[PDB]
Amino acid sequence: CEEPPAPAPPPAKPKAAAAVPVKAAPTETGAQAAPSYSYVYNPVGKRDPFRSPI
Amino acid sequence: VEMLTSDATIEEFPEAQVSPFFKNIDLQTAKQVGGAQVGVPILVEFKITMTSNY
Repeated sequence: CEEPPAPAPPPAKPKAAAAVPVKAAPTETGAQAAPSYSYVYNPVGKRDPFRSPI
Repeated sequence: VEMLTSDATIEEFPEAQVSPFFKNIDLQTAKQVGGAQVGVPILVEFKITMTSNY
């Protein structure tokens, strides 16, 4: 078996913890967006039309 | 001013009333006109038709 911990080198963790870690990451990452928002808009209008045609 | 709905002929049943003298048929239309970069009005353009008394 292996004991409370195992023996001292530690043993053998060069297999466990080398075919592990992992690769962790760990990816403290890919969560939720606020997204972002665009802005509106450029006029004042001009007249030619539509004054005469109404 | 052809923001306006049309018409002026119908048959009217009272819902509510404040002037005993006037039979408004309905707020025929209402549209808040914002304006542009050349200037505001921002307000609510509207149209109403009303038969008075007698």
